[PDB]
Amino acid sequence: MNPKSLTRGPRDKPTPLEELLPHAIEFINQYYGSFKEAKIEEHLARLEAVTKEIETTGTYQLTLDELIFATKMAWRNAPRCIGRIQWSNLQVFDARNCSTAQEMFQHICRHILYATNNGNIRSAITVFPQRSDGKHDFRLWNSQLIRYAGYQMPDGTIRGDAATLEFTQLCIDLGWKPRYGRFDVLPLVLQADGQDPEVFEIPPDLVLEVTMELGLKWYALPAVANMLLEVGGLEFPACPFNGWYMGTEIGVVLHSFQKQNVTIMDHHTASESFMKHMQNEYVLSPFYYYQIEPWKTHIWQNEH
Ligand code: HEM
Ligand SMILES: COc1ccc(CCNC(=O)C[C@@H]2CN(c3cc(C)nc(-n4ccnc4)n3)CCN2C(=O)C(C)C)cc1
Repeated sequence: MNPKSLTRGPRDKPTPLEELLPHAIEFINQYYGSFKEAKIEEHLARLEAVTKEIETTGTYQLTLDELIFATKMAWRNAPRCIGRIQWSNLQVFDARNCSTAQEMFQHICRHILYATNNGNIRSAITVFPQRSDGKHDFRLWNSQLIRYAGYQMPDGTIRGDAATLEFTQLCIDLGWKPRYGRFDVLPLVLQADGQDPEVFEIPPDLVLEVTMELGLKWYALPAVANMLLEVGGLEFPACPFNGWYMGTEIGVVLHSFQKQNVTIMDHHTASESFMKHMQNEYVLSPFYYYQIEPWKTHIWQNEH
């Protein structure tokens, strides 16, 4: 067998033009091929523009329409995503002009607000600046936009999310005030332009939770924070996205989500979202890759 790696690692230098150009050309072909018989002359013109931009600047910028197409095709190309059947239902937020961590935080607040929609969940992706030389990466160090902290007990058992024990310690190490509950929402840890990450508490009013029906509960919004979007040889190492829950196992239910009017992929929702998708009809690439946990690769500039 010849599987590919599902992981795309860091770089220390810009992608070589000899490697970048063929990938860009192939993506430009995929995009204009989505029109099939139209736009031959526009296709060729974009090819020339992209090629001269790469030759002059070492890289290129996607148009907004190309970016939107890319995020949706990468979604379509996600092997295990059940949601991908309605891939046209995706809202894109273009944050490619973002420069600071504070600005990242505001983009993410907007994303969480839009996607949560008081429970009527909408799928969205926010795209931060593409990798340049690999020394100025944007990254969310979180695995999810919303997730509970995990604390190790003296007996070896975990309080909270057992899967986040390491990340939770990192937050504490970064100065995050360690509460000790079973449902403490982790802070956003945000890296801008390759700098050391900064810690931002998520405004509590932005976190919608479903109370189970006892003591249990969970967050309504499943958002993956840590993957990298690849398209036309370009890499976007910060591109958080969300859908809604499957419900078959959230980790804490099907009644409680439905009761509090929080979207899950039940039969009604499956049918309606596919219906909405269908109405929009009026090496895989692009692709979402996993990355190496950034605290394992980051070179600390301040380390205080
Ligand atoms: C609208 C609701 C959505 C639902 C119900 C949904 C559901 C799922 C489920 C059940 C998984 C599989 C987990 C596993 O078995 O490993 C998954 C994986 C994934 N989803 Fe979604 N998803 C949705 C939206 C999205 C969106 C909006 C994107 C991105 C634009 C997306 C990208 C992915 C990716 C990249 C994976 C991992 C794929 C892999 O590793 O094979 N999903 N999703
Ligand atoms: C909303 O869809 C679901 C996502 C996660 C779950 C729980 C199962 N958990 C996982 O699969 C763990 C992670 C996180 N994971 C998540 C987690 C969250 C909160 N959300 C998503 N997701 C949202 C939209 N698409 C995917 N995906 C992706 C799959 N994961 C992997 O480790 C694969 C590499 C095997 C149920 C439904």
